Amino acid sequence: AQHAVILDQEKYDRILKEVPTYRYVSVSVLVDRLKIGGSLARIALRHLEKEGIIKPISKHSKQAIYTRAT
Amino acid sequence: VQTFGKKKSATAVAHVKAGKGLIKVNGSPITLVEPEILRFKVYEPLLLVGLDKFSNIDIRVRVTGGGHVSQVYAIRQAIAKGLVAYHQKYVDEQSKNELKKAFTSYDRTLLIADSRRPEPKKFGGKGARSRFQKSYR
Amino acid sequence: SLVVQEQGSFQHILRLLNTNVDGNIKIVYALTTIKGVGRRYSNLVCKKADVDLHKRAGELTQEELERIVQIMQNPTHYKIPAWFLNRQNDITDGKDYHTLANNVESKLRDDLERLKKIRAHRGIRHFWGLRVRGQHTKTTGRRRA
Amino acid sequence: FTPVVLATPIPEEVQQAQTEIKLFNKWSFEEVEVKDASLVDYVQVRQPIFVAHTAGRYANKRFRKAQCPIIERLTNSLMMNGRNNGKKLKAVRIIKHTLDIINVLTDQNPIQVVVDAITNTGPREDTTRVRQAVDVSPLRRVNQAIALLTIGAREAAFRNIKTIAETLAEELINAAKGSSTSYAIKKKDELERVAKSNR
Amino acid sequence: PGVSVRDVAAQDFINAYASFLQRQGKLEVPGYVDIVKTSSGNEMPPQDAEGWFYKRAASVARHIYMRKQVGVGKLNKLYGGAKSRGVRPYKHIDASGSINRKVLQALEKIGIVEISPKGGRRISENGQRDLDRIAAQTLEEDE
Amino acid sequence: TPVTLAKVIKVLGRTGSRGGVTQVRVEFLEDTSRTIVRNVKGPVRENDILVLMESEREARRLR
Amino acid sequence: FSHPRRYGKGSRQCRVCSSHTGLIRKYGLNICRQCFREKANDIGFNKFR
Amino acid sequence: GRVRTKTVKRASKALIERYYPKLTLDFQTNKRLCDEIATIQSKRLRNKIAGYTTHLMKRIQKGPVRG
Amino acid sequence: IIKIRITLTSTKVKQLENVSSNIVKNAEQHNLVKKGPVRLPTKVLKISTRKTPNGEGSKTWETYEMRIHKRYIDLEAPVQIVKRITQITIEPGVDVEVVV
RNA sequence: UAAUUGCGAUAACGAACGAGACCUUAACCUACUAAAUAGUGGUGCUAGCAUUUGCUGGUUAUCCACUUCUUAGAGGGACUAUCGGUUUCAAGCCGAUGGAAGUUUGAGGCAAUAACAGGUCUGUGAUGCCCUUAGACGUUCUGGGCCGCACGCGCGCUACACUGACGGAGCCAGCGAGUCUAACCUUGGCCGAGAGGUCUUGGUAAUCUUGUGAAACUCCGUCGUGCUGGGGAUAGAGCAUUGUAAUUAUUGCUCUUCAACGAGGAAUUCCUAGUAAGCGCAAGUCAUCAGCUUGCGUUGAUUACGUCCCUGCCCUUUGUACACACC
Ligand SMILES: [Mg+2]
Ligand SMILES: [Zn+2]
Repeated sequence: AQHAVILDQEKYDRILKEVPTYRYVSVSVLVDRLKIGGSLARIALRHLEKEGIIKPISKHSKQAIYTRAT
Repeated sequence: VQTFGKKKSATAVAHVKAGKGLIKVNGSPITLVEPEILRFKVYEPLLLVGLDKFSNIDIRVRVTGGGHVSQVYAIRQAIAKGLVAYHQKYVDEQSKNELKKAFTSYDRTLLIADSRRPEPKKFGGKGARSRFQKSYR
Repeated sequence: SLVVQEQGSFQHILRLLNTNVDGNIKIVYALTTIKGVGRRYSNLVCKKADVDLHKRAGELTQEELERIVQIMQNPTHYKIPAWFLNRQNDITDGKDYHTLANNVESKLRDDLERLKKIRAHRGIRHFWGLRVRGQHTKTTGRRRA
Repeated sequence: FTPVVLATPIPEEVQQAQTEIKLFNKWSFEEVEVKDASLVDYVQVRQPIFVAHTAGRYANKRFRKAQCPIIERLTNSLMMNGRNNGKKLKAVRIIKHTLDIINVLTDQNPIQVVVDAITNTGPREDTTRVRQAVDVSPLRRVNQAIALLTIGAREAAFRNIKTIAETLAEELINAAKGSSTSYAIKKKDELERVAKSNR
Repeated sequence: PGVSVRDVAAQDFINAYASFLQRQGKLEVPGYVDIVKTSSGNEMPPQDAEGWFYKRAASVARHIYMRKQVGVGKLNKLYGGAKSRGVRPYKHIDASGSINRKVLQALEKIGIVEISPKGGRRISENGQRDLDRIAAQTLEEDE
Repeated sequence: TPVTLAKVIKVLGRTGSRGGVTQVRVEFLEDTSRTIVRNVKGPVRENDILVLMESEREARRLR
Repeated sequence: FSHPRRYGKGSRQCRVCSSHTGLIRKYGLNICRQCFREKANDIGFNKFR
Repeated sequence: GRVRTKTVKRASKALIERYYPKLTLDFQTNKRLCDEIATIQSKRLRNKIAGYTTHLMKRIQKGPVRG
Repeated sequence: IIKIRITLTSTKVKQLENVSSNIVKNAEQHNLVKKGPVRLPTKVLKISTRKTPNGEGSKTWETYEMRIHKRYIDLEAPVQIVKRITQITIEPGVDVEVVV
């Protein structure tokens, strides 16, 4: 609750212009790059896995491996 | 014809018969062994010599006795030994040796069952060698 | 999962049934902060009230809160089994209750005070501050302060 | 190329494994060369493996540990903490996820990345408690680099959001690149700090 | 083209059979959902109340189709795992008998499973039919 | 950073109070015609190659 | 003169020494743990491992 | 260790003292002859005797041995 | 004629085989038909106990065993070749139960 | 060398006890033997799926043949085999090949002359002496105590969490035990949420529990890093079981407050490969009760292959006014 609890929409352009400067994307990577809290990521990454820039590497659970669009 | 394979206490009995590429493991196919990480440990004695390499044989294995990993190693040894025996008997021993060379040069107990059996535990401590904690004072 | 922008329709730590509730936690385990409801009781009542347990109190509702509270206050009438209640056959009426207030402490101290007024061994032990459920006192729970 | 199939339905993504230049199930193996000359004979690529779970004898003799796949040795080092004793399937899934993360970030042949990490984190001089500045065998270099990498991963992933797979990932990546921001390289440089002061 | 329960092993089979019990509309639920933990040695009920009984039905059906007659004690010992008994070492605890008994009775009423001449429950003819239906549907759906 | 590495050709014996260190007669890889004696902690055999930053420092027995 | 002693350690005794402690109630021995150690070979019980 | 005791070594020497125009330097055709010319009461001890006799007669072709 | 099953059980393997081999030749000398002698697995009756008759010393445990062995042979013969054959196996130490 | 194991040096030579050898068990044997109390195929009995006949299948009195897996008898097999390096001259050691097994092949049982004022008279209808013996220190009955709590110590169980908790899902062992004067192991139905109750059934046993459908573990989801949904100490209420008798809660089950614990100071224990550790199961103690022990298997590492820095022990030397032998 210390940071990025439920909304993170005052800077809602950073759900779009976030891919550059890091090629990786993960549940930990999102909470690491000072943007979002891990209380929503497991379903927030699903939006972009279904339609977006991130391609899954495997069928991982309890983990995340996504790569940028080539 | 029939072979067996063991790792610690599991035994996997394989029947190799003339047929059309049917590889059953528990009634399910070899693709559904479900260690989910040792699923490529059961493809070793096939991928090794030739990736497909075989539409003439049918391997029906049934494994009972150990644990998940022990039974996966048991089936991966049983299919290997079944292939070796079938080639030795029916196809030719030249080719059985030519695939035994690959099996032994990748040996992961495929042809020879591992000898490591559970060493008996001795009184005065959990485990065979580990002893209970002692206090002097 | 969906649009949760909700510029002014978010709720911070909030007010419910004598206890402040952290609206940043899923409703069941957040509500477990009320003294008298735990994990399973909160899960049962919140899946009876047909509220979504996958959300936090900051967005859930403003009336389902008091609805769930009333379900807690009248558990046996809203089709909840009797064995699911923490206080059954209370001491003098046979009914089955569930204390959810700054009242479980008062009911416990009332049980203790009657157990001391009766001059029972359990009451005497609670008076002396020692363990009461047949524990061994020779080695454990020495300082307790 | 060579789309041979048979009665048991398995996609030919695995039937294309060895007909060409051999690789892992996901990563090229022939692009593996150590950045040094001394840690050979103790790092054991080639033979290659399909999964780092070769449950074979490696502790009966003295110098047979060196002929164990380095990826499985790294898994065996994660095979630690007591809580994660056993759980070899857990540790091998962790290594698979870590190798995938290296594939994704600074791809650089992830297996080459981890072996380069080991080589760059192998302590070349230590101190014996007599503190005498003794030298370090290549085998001790290799397994102590593996231990340092794994324990840095462990106490990085402990009590924080990122999981053991990604902590192991960035630890190895930093060790391969040779930066002093990770735990393993800092500890190796600490061990080599007493190299001139105890000769 | 020759599909059985043993062509999809463990999870993609549920991923279609549970949806099949959803579509069937017959709930077969006795109302204990949201009230039971499904095992005496558990600490919580299933997270999602809707779906766990359908997955129990699918699993019981597949479990008695892969083998011969199966009894209530068998399913109890199977589905019941370890228990956090406190400051004591964990220990295998059997599962809740009532839920397995009622899922067996539900499969009875729906005709997926029948009685056996020696005791216990054996998969019925329409049970094998239905299980092969889900198997062959899943195989062509997602290999 | 000066560059030099060597290879143990003759392992002499154990050294150290507890028996952890081993003496090795090393043949240098560059300037091969030179046998220098060194001390090493880990297990070493013949035909093994060591990295030693300092090139000329005869490490002796550790009493 | 005597209350029921049909269960518990008081119900059984060593068939030889009648000691109520250490009793070997296995395979139908009903012998003391020391009296059995003494007369073990004579029953057919021996040491091999 | 793999050191042989006196009841191995002395019996082997006694066999080689009187059976040199006899069993060759091969263990398989050594133990067989031991079976019929020695009252060994255990196959493990027989194997020990025959192996040490094989070693003795293998090194006999490199110079005479003491005793 | 009557069909019977003989069960042979003992601790003494030597005399257990002394009867399991005597019975086969005593049925061959009358040229009967019989299912082969089946050897049920030996029950190892391992029993741990304390060497100490008291509670002093190093904790040292000692196990005992009475390994029990048992076999079974089925055949059919007339009543005289049943009784005169069950009167052959009286080897002291091997117990014989003949069921019909 | 594990060894007074051997080589060898040599007023010794030849030996004996111990060690070893031996026995038990654990590894192997497409070799012999024999098996609906073990298992496998093929004929009918067949329900699905596909239909050119095949996948999974049940067919516990339904057909034949067999012994690869299982079992247990007799045997076989390893003796560091062979080849190299090092061996003073050998004993041996070290590599590689092959081998099922190459560290005494792994683990045990047995364990010389002996010494302890080590423990046990509370195991004995073993027993000297002393004491007690009719208000008994004998035996028996009721009740309480052994468990009691300013505190110190040891053996342990559970944790501090994301390599994790929680839920569904996969469904993977071995060692055993289990009742005829009778209530033991319990399969299968119905009820309850659960412990548990209930109507039965099989098992005196490779036959039934039991395929002990064990646990850890594996898959997918909930949790999001919080003294938190980690941890379950403490206490409250209710239901059963065991027992003549649960109060000082035997135990199990349901709900509830949810303590310390942020990985541990000085110190300190165990251990070298199926071993440490993690995991549970069986048996013993049992009318009931494990956090205990004895065995067992599932998962399976790290480091080492050395040494006398510490401790312990042995041998040798050495001093003695000791010989009841430093009490
Ligand atoms: Mg006491
Ligand atoms: Zn006795």
